[PDB]
This record gives sequence, structure tokens and C-alpha cells, in this order.
Amino acid sequence: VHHDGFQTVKATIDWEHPMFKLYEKAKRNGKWNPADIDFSQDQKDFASLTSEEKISALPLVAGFSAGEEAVTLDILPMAHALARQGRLEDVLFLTTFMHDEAKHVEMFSRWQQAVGIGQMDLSVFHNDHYKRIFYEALPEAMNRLYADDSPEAVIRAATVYNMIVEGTLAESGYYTFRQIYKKAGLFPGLLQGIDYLNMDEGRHIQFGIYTIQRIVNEDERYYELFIRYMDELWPHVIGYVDYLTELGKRQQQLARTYALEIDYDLLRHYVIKQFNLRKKQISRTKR
Amino acid sequence: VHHDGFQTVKATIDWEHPMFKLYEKAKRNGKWNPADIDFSQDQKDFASLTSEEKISALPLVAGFSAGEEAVTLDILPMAHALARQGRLEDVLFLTTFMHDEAKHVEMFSRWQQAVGIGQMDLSVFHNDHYKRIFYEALPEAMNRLYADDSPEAVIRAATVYNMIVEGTLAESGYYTFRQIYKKAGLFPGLLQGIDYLNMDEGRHIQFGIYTIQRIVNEDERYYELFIRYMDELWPHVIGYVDYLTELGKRQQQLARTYALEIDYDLLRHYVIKQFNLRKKQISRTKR
Ligand SMILES: CCCCCCCCCCCCCCCC(=O)O
Ligand SMILES: CCCCCCCCCCCCCCCC(=O)O
Ligand SMILES: [Fe+3]
Ligand SMILES: [Fe+3]
Ligand SMILES: [Mn+2]
Ligand SMILES: [Mn+2]
Ligand SMILES: [Mn+3]
Ligand SMILES: [Mn+3]
Repeated sequence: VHHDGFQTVKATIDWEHPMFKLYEKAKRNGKWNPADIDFSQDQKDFASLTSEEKISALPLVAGFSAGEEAVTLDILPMAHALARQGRLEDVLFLTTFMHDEAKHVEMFSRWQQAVGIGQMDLSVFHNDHYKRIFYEALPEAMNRLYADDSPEAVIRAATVYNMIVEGTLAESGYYTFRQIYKKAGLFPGLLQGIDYLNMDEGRHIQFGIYTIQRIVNEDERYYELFIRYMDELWPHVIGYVDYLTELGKRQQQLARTYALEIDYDLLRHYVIKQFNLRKKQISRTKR
Repeated sequence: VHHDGFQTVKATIDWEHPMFKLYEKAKRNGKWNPADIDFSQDQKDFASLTSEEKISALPLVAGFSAGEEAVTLDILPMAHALARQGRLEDVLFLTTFMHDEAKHVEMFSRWQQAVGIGQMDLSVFHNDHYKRIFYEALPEAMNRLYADDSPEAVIRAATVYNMIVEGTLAESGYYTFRQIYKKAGLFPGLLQGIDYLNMDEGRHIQFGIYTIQRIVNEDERYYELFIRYMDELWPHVIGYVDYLTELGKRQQQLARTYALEIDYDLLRHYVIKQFNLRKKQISRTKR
């Protein structure tokens, strides 16, 4: 459908827009290139491991690799819906968001290739709860925006994508990676990547907060929708976390070898902490 | 609609894909930031000019600023359609494409702000032919892909976007900018930007060639569609070029002041040359 005019011909970019400022920060802080990461020590580490230890790391990598790919594809409808609303600064920022995720897909896929498991099908570590979030609920909520960009729809899309998938699951996965392999001195390449991902993620979550809050600011009853949508997905969040925890407990050879007292109870509490603090970053009353 | 699986969980990125290689080149060659360009001399230049000279530059900037904004918005449906086809490497590359265009919008809008014309509405220099390409034909061809991603539709989208708007009009505009203001020693900031744009553009056009050719490679009769779609838009291309040429001739004070023998006949021939050579970059027979 036709353009009726262009903001940067009639006027200029709104230089003070929060999303323009986040876009600028993304350009400054987003120069890292996965192709520069040295994975040579990672290959050696992985080879040194026993088959039982080798397995221990793959479920987490399987969750991340599909997660990065899902969000790379499923962010597009948000960019479209905000473009159609004429929110040019949000779109400029979202171009940095989409490119970040592309790099994240690249980073895990390079690690898999390097350590020799590229040919292995890691879908076996996606249980029903994970599939429910990433194979279904995420793409349903985002694709909805193509035909329905109501405030309700935009809040639900930002909630599933930015507050749950990124704000709860990704954040807890970054924490878990450090708690386990950083301790062990294992996979330095991967951990360098994880640090870069976690830095990008900060901006992704801030987009989600900004988006949900500006809708809540119009009608304080959207706050209730936000809480309700968070709570609808919790059972799948913890159900995936529980499945990963059970696998961890059934395969403890890596932990013993590397003297890691892996506290699954503390990881679980971190997830619960993440979830609850994302709720608190949205104020029911106009902020 | 649901994801049935993820390529980087079942396998890896196809590292040898031409679009993965272009993505890698985009990361290496795409670090420039419009926010780093020093526009101070540009502000002084523009102020030094008479009102008659001031005007001389604005039609070209008006065409570019709206063009950059149009393509930033209108590339999204291509990314979607290729995502839905599972072409992961094309999508990774398209994230660099979208971010480039965002920077291009930013660059012209920063120049406008800096030289003091941000508040001026430059839509007056968009004639009917320009509107036909940028306000209508471009968004029609791209948006079509949301409901119709047939090879015919994809070829028409790549033809209007990559071969005409970028491959013919943008390329000729870059040439024109140099021919005129580089000669004059004017607007060094803007010309630094133009050089960066023109470097990005090379990859954008190569995506379009790759896309059209891989469809032509399946059925050599798509070649005819490509030629026909090129020829359908030519009258608007030259009709905009003629309008810009007429404005140039009616306002020659900048040319006289700066001793520029501006050859509008040579610019026009460059446009014709661009158009004809984009045709030649598509081979009817399997390449
Ligand atoms: C053992 C404790 C469980 C910790 C939680 C593990 C969550 C794994 C994360 C996989 C999905 C990652 C989502 C990517 C989001 C993004 O890239 O923006
Ligand atoms: C005086 C001779 C005429 C020369 C032709 C002028 C064309 C002006 C270009 C304006 C549209 C630019 C399109 C941007 C494409 C992109 O950013 O990929
Ligand atoms: Fe993210
Ligand atoms: Fe371009
Ligand atoms: Mn269950
Ligand atoms: Mn005419
Ligand atoms: Mn990510
Ligand atoms: Mn451009």
C-alpha cells in the first residue's frame, strides 16, 4: 500500500526519541563479529571430553541455537507493524535488533561446526514445553501483527519475545553458561560469544520494556494483560527448566570431572528471579 | 504459523552459500557510522551560498532522502518471503541490507539538520514520475510478497527495488553528486557519506542479481519477464531524470559561480547506460 509521504523529507528523524538513542548505542556497541572468535581451544576441549561429558553441554546449545533462529525470523512482523504505524525511530533500532540475532545464529552455528557436532541433530533436546514456546507461541504472537496491530497484540508480542524468551529464558541461559563452563575453564570461544550476546540482549529487553510501557501509559488496564500473558507462559518456562535440570542430574560426569558443585536449585531460583523482576520493570501507572 | 524445525539445530549454516559470503563481506565492509561524519564544513558551505545556489542542491537530496526511507520500509516483505521459504542465508544477509538503508536515512537526515533545512518540506521536488516509482510501484511490488511469493512476484520485486531504484536511479545519483559537488569542493561531509552509500549499494545490487538469476536459472522464460518489468518502469525513470534536468537548467547560478560546465546530456547518458548494463547482468541462459 502506498506511501503518503516521508518523515525525512517533510522533517527529520526525531533525534530525541528513546529508540533513536538505543539505535545509536547499538551501532557503537555492536561491532563484534562471530567470524573473529577463535574456537580452536573449544575444539580441543570438546574432543578431550568423554562421550558422557560431551552430551552434558548439548541441551543448552540446542535450546539457544533454535532460539536464536526463531527470533531472527520472528522479529520481522514487529518491524513491519511498527513501520506501518510510521514509527521510523523504532524501525531504525529494529534493524540493529535483527542483525544482532543474525550474528547470534551465526555464533552458535560456528561453534557447533568447530567442535564437530554440526552434522548432529540436536532437536532431541527440545521437549514439549520448549516446542510450545519456540515452535508455536512465539511465531503465533509475532505473525498476528501482520493482520492485528492493536495494543493488545503488540503487548502480547513484546511479552512473549522480549520479556519471556529474551528477558527470562535467554538471561538465565547466559547465567547458566557462566556458572558451569566459565568455572571449568572450558570453551573460551563460546563464552566470549555469550558475553557479546548478553550485551546485545540488554538492548533487546529495553525495546520490549519501552514498547509495553508506552502502551500501558495510554490505558493502565493493559498492565493486567501484561501480567496475565507473563503468567500464561510460566508453566512452559519452568517445564523446560525442569527438563533441563533433570538431564543435568542424570548426567553428572562433567560436574565430577571438573569439580563443579552445580546448584540446580540456584539456577531454578535465578529463572524465578528473572521472571519476577521483568514484571517489576513495567509500571502499572504512567512512567 | 509454526516452525517445523531449525536449520542450525538439525545442521548448520550453509557456509558456501553466495548470500552467506555476501553477509560476511557486509559485516567486514559495513562498520561506517553516519554519526561520525563531520558536517561542520557543510553547514558553512550551504550558508555561504545564495538562495538561488542553495536551491540547486535540494532536488537531488529530496529524491535520495525519500528513496532511502522507502527502501528501509519496503525491504521487509522480501526478508519475510525468503524467511518463509527457509532461505536462512538470504535472511542473514538481508539483516545487513536493512541496517545499511537505516544508516542511509540517518546520513541524509543528519546533513539536512546540519545545514539548516531540516524544517523545510522537500516533497515539492517529487514530481508525478518520482511518486509513481517510490510512493506506489515500489511498495506495491514488495508488499505483494506477503500474499504471493511466486517466482514472478519475486522477480518483479527484485527488479523494481534492486535493478531500477538502486541499480539505475541510486547509482546515477551517486555519479551526479560527484560530477557536480566534488568538482566544486562543496559539502565534503555529504560526499564522504555518498562514498559509503555507494559501497553498500554494490552488495544490495548483487543480492538483486543473485535473486533474479536463480529464478531465471529454473525457467529461461522468466528472463522475458525481467526485461518487460525493466521496460515498464523506464518511462518513469527518464521522466524523473528529465524533470531534474529541467530544474538544473532553469537554476544555473551554482554552476556559474563554481565554474561547473554541468553536462546534463552526459548525466542522461549515464542513466541510460546504467539501465542497459543492469539488463546485461542477467543471463537468459543458466549461469
Ligand atoms: C539449567 C537451568 C535452566 C536455564 C534456562 C535455559 C534457557 C535456554 C535458552 C534457549 C533460548 C534462547 C533464546 C534466545 C533469545 C535471543 O537470542 O534474543
Ligand atoms: C541530473 C541527472 C539525474 C540523476 C538521477 C537521480 C536519482 C536520484 C535518486 C533518488 C533515489 C535513491 C534511491 C535509494 C536506493 C537505496 O538507498 O538503496
Ligand atoms: Fe535478543
Ligand atoms: Fe540500497
Ligand atoms: Mn510437562
Ligand atoms: Mn511526464
Ligand atoms: Mn539472541
Ligand atoms: Mn540506500
